[PDB]
Amino acid sequence: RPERRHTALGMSLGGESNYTPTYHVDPTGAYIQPTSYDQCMPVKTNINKVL
Amino acid sequence: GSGVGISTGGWVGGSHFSDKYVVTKNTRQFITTIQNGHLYKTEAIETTNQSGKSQRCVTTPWTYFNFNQYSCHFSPQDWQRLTNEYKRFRPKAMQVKIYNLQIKQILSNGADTTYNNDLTAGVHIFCDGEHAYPNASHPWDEDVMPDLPYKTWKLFQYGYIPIENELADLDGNAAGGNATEKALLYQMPFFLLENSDHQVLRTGESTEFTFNFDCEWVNNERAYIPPGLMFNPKVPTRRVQYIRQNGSTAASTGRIQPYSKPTSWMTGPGLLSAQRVGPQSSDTAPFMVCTNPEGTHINTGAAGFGSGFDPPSGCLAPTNLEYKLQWYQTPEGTGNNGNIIANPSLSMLRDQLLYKGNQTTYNLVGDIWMFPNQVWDRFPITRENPIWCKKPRADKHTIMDPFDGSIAMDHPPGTIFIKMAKIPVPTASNADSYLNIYCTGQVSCEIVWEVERYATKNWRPERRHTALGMSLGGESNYTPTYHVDPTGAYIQPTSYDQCMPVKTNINKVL
Amino acid sequence: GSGVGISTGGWVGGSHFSDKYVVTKNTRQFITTIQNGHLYKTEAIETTNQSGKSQRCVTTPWTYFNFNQYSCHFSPQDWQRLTNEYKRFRPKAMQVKIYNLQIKQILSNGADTTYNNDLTAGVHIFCDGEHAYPNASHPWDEDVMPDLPYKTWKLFQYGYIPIENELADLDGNAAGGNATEKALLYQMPFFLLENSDHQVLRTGESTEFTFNFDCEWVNNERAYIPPGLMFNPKVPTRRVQYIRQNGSTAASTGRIQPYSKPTSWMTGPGLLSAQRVGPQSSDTAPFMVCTNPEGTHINTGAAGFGSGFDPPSGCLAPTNLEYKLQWYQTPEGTGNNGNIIANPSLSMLRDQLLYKGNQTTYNLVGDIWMFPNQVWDRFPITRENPIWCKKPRADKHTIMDPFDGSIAMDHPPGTIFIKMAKIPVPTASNADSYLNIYCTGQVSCEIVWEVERYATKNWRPERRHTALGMSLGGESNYTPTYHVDPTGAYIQPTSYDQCMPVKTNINKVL
Amino acid sequence: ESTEFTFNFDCEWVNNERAYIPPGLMFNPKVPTRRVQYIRQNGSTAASTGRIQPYSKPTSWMTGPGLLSAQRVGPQSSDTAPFMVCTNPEGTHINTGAAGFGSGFDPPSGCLAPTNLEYKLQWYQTPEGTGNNGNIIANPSLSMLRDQLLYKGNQTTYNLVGDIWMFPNQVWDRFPITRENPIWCKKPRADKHTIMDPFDGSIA
Amino acid sequence: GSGVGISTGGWVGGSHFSDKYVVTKNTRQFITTIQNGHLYKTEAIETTNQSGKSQRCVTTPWTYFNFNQYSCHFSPQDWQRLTNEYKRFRPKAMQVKIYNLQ
Repeated sequence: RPERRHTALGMSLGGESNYTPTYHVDPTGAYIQPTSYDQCMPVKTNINKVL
Repeated sequence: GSGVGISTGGWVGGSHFSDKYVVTKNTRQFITTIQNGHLYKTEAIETTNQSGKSQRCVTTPWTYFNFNQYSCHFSPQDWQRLTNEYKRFRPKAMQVKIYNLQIKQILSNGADTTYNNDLTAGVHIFCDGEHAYPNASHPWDEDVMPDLPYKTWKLFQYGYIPIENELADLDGNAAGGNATEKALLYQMPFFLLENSDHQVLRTGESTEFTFNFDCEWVNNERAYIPPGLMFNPKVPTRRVQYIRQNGSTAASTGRIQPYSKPTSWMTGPGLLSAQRVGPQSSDTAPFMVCTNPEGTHINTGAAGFGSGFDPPSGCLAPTNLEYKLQWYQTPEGTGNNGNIIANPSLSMLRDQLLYKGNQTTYNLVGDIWMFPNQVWDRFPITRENPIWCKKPRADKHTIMDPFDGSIAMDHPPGTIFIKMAKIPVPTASNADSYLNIYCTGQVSCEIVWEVERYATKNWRPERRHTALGMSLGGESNYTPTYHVDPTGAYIQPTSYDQCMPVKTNINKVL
Repeated sequence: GSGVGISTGGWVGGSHFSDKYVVTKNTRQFITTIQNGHLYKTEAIETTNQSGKSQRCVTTPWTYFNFNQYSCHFSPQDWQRLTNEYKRFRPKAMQVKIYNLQIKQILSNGADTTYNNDLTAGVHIFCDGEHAYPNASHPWDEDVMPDLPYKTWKLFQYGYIPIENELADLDGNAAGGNATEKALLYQMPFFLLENSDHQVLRTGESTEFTFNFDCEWVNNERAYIPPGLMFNPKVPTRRVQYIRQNGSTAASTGRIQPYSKPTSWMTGPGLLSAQRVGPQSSDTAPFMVCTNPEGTHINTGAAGFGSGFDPPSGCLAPTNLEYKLQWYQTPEGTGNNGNIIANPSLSMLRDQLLYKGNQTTYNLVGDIWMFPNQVWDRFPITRENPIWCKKPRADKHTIMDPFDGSIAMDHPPGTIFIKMAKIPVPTASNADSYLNIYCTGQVSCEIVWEVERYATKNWRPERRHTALGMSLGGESNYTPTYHVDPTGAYIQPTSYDQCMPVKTNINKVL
Repeated sequence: ESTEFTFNFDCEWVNNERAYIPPGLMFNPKVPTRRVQYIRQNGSTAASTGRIQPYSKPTSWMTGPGLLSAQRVGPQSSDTAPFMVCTNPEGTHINTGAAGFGSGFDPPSGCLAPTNLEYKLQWYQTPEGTGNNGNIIANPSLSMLRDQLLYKGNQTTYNLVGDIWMFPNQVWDRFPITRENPIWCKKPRADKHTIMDPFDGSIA
Repeated sequence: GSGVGISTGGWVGGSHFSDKYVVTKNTRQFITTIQNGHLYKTEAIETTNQSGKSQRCVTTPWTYFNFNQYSCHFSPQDWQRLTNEYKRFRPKAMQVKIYNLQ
C-alpha cells in the first residue's frame, strides 16, 4: 500500500490577510511559523517498520 | 536437468530502487484457451444498430500478452516512492519470460468436468518485434496484466480491423455501382500469424524475450506559475501599449504597467468547440477523424465512418465533464460506479486557456491549433495510465503528444502471441474436430526504469502523495484503498488523487 | 540424474552428542493445501462477543513451517542426556531441506474422492530471513513440528494483524468524527508474499535453507543457595544495625549478627499485584499492554484494546495458580485435561520474594521493578518450550528476559512459506475457478547445538532426570510416558517434572 | 583573520520508521495456542481452566516506562514540573521545601500516553510567543511503540497503572522529534546511569 | 593575500542529499557585544518571590554559539525530503567556521 508522507497540503495560512502559507514570508516580512505539531514534520510517522 | 517434473523458472517480483535505475519485477499466472476453434474469421461487429456504426474485424485463434500500463509494473508503494522521490523516469529495458507451462486436457462428461495433464501438447509462442502484424495492444484496454500478483491473468483473443467498414459497406447504389468501393475490398490485407516463424513449447521448455526501449522521459515536476509570470513586477518595462479609439474613449498611448508584462508564450493547443453526440452505443466523441475518398458511398454519415478523437482539449482547461479524461478501475464498473475523472494537477503548464479580446471585453477562444511559442505539459499520468502508444507509420507527422498521456513509440514493445497448438482428432466426417486443451503458466515481466532524482533550492515543503489521501471502502467500509475486503476484494481508488498522478508533487522553476 | 522417479533426498534423523556440539537431525512428512482459495482477505476475528474484544487479521494463501520448540528437535532420550550431561547449550546452526515433493490432484465425484498425480504442478517456497514480512511464528503455538517422526505434519495458514482493531474500530461518535481513527486505517500496511522473489519447485526439484544463529546460552545449572547466603556465618561482621524507637522499645545500636549478614543483592523483578479478569473468552491476563493515542475512541475499554502480559511474575514466587505458566500437551486438551503447570525447579535464583518491613513486621512487596543489584535465573525451560522469540524492532529496550523462557532474537530463524501454485481452470464466467491440488513432501530440520559439559567439586550426588520420574497412561494404564498406547496413541507427560526442565540437576556455586 | 573548528560525532541513530501494530499483536490469530489461562474463583463464578483464545495471545513484551502519577504545582513563576529531582544532604536547612530545591523532571511520561495536556511536550515557535499564542503541542505520531499504556486488572476489571518503572521486556520508541527539537543533550559524568532516553527526544 | 580588505571566506549554504550522506551547509550573520562590562559576577536570580524558588548564576563576559536544533541545519524542504526518503539519520561530522569579522 501507499504510506503517509509529509505534504505541504498539511499546512495552514497565516500572516496579515492570512494568505501566506506556513514557512513563508508575510508582506511585512514576517516568517510564518507552523501552528501545529504536524506542520513541524515529525519523524516516526511516515515509514512503516515490521515489528 | 530438464523435463517434466523440473520447474523451468522461479517466481520473481518486487522492486529495487536506486538513484539512476528502478527495476520492477513481476510474475503472474496466466491462462489461455482455444480461440475460435482454431479458425480465422472476419465478421461484422454490430451494435444495437440504432445507428449505422459498424465494424469488421478478423479474429484469430491467437491470444496475447499486454504489459502496457503502469499499474502492472508498480505497486502503490513503488509508485508513491517513484513519484515522490524522482523528477522523471523512463523504461530502459524490458525482459519477459514465459515458463512453467502446463497444458491440460479438458474432459467433460455431463456437467462435471475433469482435467488431465497430457504432457505432450505444446503451445505456440510468437513475439512480433518488427510490427509486421497489426498491433494487438491499444491504450486503455482491459486486457492488461492484473495489478495484484496473486490474481490469475486471463489473456484475450487477438483480432484486427482489416478495412474501414462503411468504406467497404457495399451499400453504394444502382447508379454508382460502387467500383471504388470494391477496390478497397479487393486489396484488404489478411494476416496469418502462421506466416512467421515461431516457437512451440512443451511443459519442460520455456522462452524469453528482451526489449530495449529508447523513448522520451515522463516528467514528474510541477510548474508553480504560468510561463506568463516569468517576469519581475518591480522592474519597469520599456514597451508601449497603444489602444485604439473605442467609442467615446480616445486612443491612448502609454507604457505597459510593471505588474503585467507581455508574455512571449502562448497556450498549448486544444479544441473546446465540439461536443459529444448521440447515444452511448454509437461513437460519441466530439471530433471524428475519418477518411472519405472520392467515389465511395456513405449512407449513415457522421460518426458511422471515422473514429472519435478524445479528449479533444490537449492542454486546455476541461470546461465540461465531456472533455475530462475518465475511465473505470474494474471491468465490472457501470455508469458512475467505479469511474475516475481526471482532476487538475495544479500545474500551471496544464489546464491553460486563451481569451481573445475585442475592444470591450475578452472572450474564450474555442479551439486553438499549433502556433509558435506554445509551451505545455503532457497529461499528468496516474498509475492506471497506459505506458506507451504505437506511433503510426506515416510520411509526415506533427509533434507527438497523445492527450491520454501515453508515450508514442514507433517501435513499442513487441506483442507476445500465444495459442494452443491444435491437436486434431479423428473423425469420419469433415467435421475437423479437435482436442480440447488449455495452457496455464507463469509469465514474468521485468522492466528496468531510468530515473533521475530531483534537487531544489525551494525553501518550503512541497506536496507529496500520502496515504492520508485515501478513502475507506469494502463491506462495512473499514478497508482502505489498495487493500483487501474481507471477501477478498481489492479496494480500488475512487478519485484521481488516489491514483497518485505525476506533475503534482515536485516543483520546477519555469 | 534428476526427474520424476528419482528421489531428491533421503531420510535423516537422530542425534550425535559430542563434548562441544550436539547435532539433532529430524525429518517429517508434511501436507499443505490450498488456503483461502488463493486469496488475501482481511476479516474480523470475532469471539462469542460477550465482550468487545475483537481482532482483525489478513489471511494469506500461504502456509509455513514452524520449527520453534525443543520437543521437535530432541527426543526424550536426547533431551534427558542433554540436560543431565551439559550445563549450557545454544543452537549454533540450522539447516532445513524440503524435498521429495508430491503434488497430487484431488478428484471428488460424489462422496468418494480419488488422488491423481499430475507431475507438472509446482509449489511456491519462500524463506523470509530478513523479516520483511510479518512473523508467522509466535511462541506456544500448536503449529509446531510434531514430536514423533512418523506423524504427518499439517501446516497452518499464514496470517497477520494489520492494525489494532479498537483503534480502527470506526465506532467514534458524531462529535469527534474519528479523524485520527481513519488516519490509522489509511496507513494500514498490506503485505503480499508475491512481492518478493521465491522458488517454484516441481516434484523432481528440492530446496535448502541454512541459518546461522548467534544468541545467548541456555543455562542448565542450579543455584543451591540464594545469593543472600553467599557469606560465612562464623566470621563476625563490622556493620552496625540501628533500629529506631518503636513504641516503648528504645532505639538500639548494635553489631549485626554473624549468622545473618546484609545482602548486596536484591530480588529479580516481577509483578504480583494484578489478577486475571472476566470470562475465558476475553483476554484474561492480569496486565494489559495497550496503545491508546490521543483522539481515538475506545468504547469497550479494559482488555478490548491491548494484549495481555502473562506470566506477570518473572522471577517472583507464583503465589497463585494464575501466575504459574501453564499449557496443554495435545490440541485435544480441554480444561484440567492434559494441562501441565510449571512447578519450582528448586533453584534459589528462581521463585524469589521481597518483603518490605515496617517497624513491627514484614509484608510482601506486590510488584517490584528493575532495580540495581538484581540477579535472577530465566524460566526453567522444559522440552515443550519454544526455542526463540522475535525481539521487536524498537529504539530503546530494557534487559530481555521473556518470562516464558524463550530466547529473544532480533533475527530469529526465517519463516519458510509454502503454498500451492494456483492452477487456473477455464470458466465462461468470472468465477475464477482453480484446480484442486495439494502437496505432501519431506522436510528435514537439522540443527547444530553448542554445548559445554559441566565440572564440579561437589562431593555429593546431584539430582538427575530419571525415567523413574514418569507415570503410566493409556488404556489399561500400563503404558509409560513418552510411549505408545495399544491404540497407537503417544502418552504425554502429565507433570512439569516429566517434561524434564533445566536448572534442576546441575549445581553451580553462586 | 578567521578560525575553524571541526567536530566528529559518534552517537545513536534517529529512527524515522513507524510501528503499525503494537508488539503485543506480533502473533497469528488463526493458529491455536498451547497455553492455559487459569482464572481463580471470583465471587460466585467458579475457577475456570481453559485454553487461551487464538485471537488474544499472551505478549512477552511490556510497556515502556513512564510516570503518570504526578501533577504540576503552583503558579507559573515557580518551577511547576510534576516531579522534582532534588538533592538534600543531611544537615542542610531548607525553609521553602517542595520545588524550591531541585529541578523539575518533565515530561514525566516517557512512552506512556499523555493522559493530560500537562504531560504533552509543548513549546513556542517564536520568543514573542505568550500563553496559547504560537504554542505547539506534541500530538500522537500514530506509532504503536509510542503512547503506550498499562492496565492492572483486579478480579472484576482493569485499572490504569499510574507510574511504571524499568522492567524487563520493555520496548518503546523515542519521542517523535520534529524539526524544532534539539539535536543533542550532554550526558552527565557519573559512575552509574540507566538507559539513556531523554523524553524530549534529544540524543544524550 | 591577507589583510583588511580581503574577505576571509565566502558564503556557504544549501544541502546535498545522497544515499549514504546528507551535507547541510549554513551561514549566518552574527553580532556579539560587550557583556557585563568585562566582568564575572555571581548574582541571585530572583523571580516575583511569591515562592522561595531562587537561583544563583555566575555571569561571564563571554557569549557563545549554539548550533543545537534541527531547524537550524535543515530547511523545511530539506527536512521534508529527509523524513520522507530516509528511515534513519545521524550527524557524522560538523565543521564550524568564523570569518569576515568586523
